[PDB]
Amino acid sequence: TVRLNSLALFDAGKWTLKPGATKWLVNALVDIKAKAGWLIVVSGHTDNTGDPLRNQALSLKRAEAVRDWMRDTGDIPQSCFAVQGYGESRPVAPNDTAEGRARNRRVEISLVP
Repeated sequence: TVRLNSLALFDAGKWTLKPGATKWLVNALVDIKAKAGWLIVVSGHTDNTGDPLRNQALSLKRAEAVRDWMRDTGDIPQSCFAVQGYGESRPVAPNDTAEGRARNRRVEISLVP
């Protein structure tokens, strides 16, 4: 069970959740509340645009922002989460295309059935 949240959670270059994000975070929290028993793995990813070191750092900061919301706004213990940043290292689509690049800019939430 993997929930893919596009980066329409943050403004360009930012790792602070933008006001509009709440709508997508709440549907993700409903799915989390169903399968909270096991590990909630929050993984951050970017495309290849920019520096790979900076993009790895940014992807982790974005994954931490999503966990913080789930933890504080969703009232789930810190212990229930695993957060990771992958940068440009795990693409879903190839980065040779703008459509591909857009698909890679995401924060994923992994749950077990």
